[PDB]
Amino acid sequence: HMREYKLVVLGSVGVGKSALTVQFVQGIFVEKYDPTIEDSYRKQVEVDCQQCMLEILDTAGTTAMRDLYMKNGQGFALVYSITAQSTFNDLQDLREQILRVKDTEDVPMILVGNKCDLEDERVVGKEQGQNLARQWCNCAFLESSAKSKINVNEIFYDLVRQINR
Amino acid sequence: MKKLVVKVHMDDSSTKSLMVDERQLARDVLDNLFEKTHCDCNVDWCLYEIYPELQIERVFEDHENVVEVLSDWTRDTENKVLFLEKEERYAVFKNPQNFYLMNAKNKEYLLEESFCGTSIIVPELEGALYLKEDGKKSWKRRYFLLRASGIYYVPKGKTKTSRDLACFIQFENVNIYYGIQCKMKYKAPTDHCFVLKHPQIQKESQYIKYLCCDDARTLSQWVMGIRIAKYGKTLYDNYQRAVARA
Ligand SMILES: Nc1nc2c(ncn2[C@@H]2O[C@H](COP(=O)(O)OP(=O)(O)OP(=O)(O)O)[C@@H](O)[C@H]2O)c(=O)[nH]1
Ligand SMILES: [Mg+2]
Repeated sequence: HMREYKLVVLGSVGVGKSALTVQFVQGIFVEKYDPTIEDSYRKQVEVDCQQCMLEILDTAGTTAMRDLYMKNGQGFALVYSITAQSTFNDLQDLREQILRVKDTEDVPMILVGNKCDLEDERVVGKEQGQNLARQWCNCAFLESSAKSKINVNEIFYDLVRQINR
Repeated sequence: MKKLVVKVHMDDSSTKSLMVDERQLARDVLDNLFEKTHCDCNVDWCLYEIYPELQIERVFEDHENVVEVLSDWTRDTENKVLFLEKEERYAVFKNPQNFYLMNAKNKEYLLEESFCGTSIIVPELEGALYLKEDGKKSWKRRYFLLRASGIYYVPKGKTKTSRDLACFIQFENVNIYYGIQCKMKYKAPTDHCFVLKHPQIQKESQYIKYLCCDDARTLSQWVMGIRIAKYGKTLYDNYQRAVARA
């Protein structure tokens, strides 16, 4: 049997959690904004020559319900928007929650600076993300675009690789 | 305004949680799901409710109020709403000649006659079905007749009428569901079973009626026929509304 991977996409409202997930799963860019309550997806992918079943939880941007998916989740994508400084600042608290709930520091994680196609609206320079990754003991870090498809697959594949290690 | 979070399950076990207010019809939830799932929007897509305890299931009709249907569910319910393709749901509108016992022109004439006149015409369906005895793994073959208002039968000793046909059940009082695993559970002669139950009933009850059919075709005929009788012109309008989105 192929291994199953429970992945959780986290971050503040409007950063592109849903857009990244739908681009990855269905190859469609979601232009219309509708705030998520909870969406889940199942997709079979090949990672390092092996078939993998990915269970992806696309979470609400804005309790006990948060604790549960952190307890259950195996890998976490912490997403901010490069166009919104506050969404970047919000991520420290999310990380702290995860590590506390998991009761460990070694949790599969990736820092994702989304909307990298909107270069003219950039507020969060790539060096901020790199510095945060450094603070988090060399946490995986990528800049992505759900619209252009840049580094979309890489987000989820990297989490699988971290879970495998 | 009453709001309800409804977790919708897809066939691949993916899910979408939607905020559904008290004014939403199944039609509205479907329109939302068409947008969110990026599906092909064909007329077979529907909301489908499953009752794991009773092991029954049915399509929502598109005009049904979603919050109202779910209001009957218990606090710790196992029931689920699914988003699935069910090609039987509008079978009469694609192939009316299969129920009213053909080219496009004559199909259209048949639907005009059956749905677009002063009153609907229900298929002239009758036949034997097996009726489960209350609380027993026992079945009795009986002859039933479909009418606009309900299912009828000829009282023991008397025959074809007129105002002497006794009513078995009135459709205003029940929803119609598929019965699952009735052969294993209740010794139904086949697994081609339909169930008539008041919407409120969520657990075993003498008032749930179990009907078993000799074959799949008979089941299809009765489920479609009963839905026509119960929902009438509304079902036709639902179909026209669905075609417009396809
Ligand atoms: N230009 C551009 N727009 C994006 C990108 N990703 C998301 N968006 C847009 O940003 C808006 C919000 O995206 P969502 O994916 O719905 O945001 P979210 O993080 O899921 O928001 P919540 O579910 O409310 O937490 C939508 O209008 C998207 O089309 C991207 O990479 N580039
Ligand atoms: Mg979202």
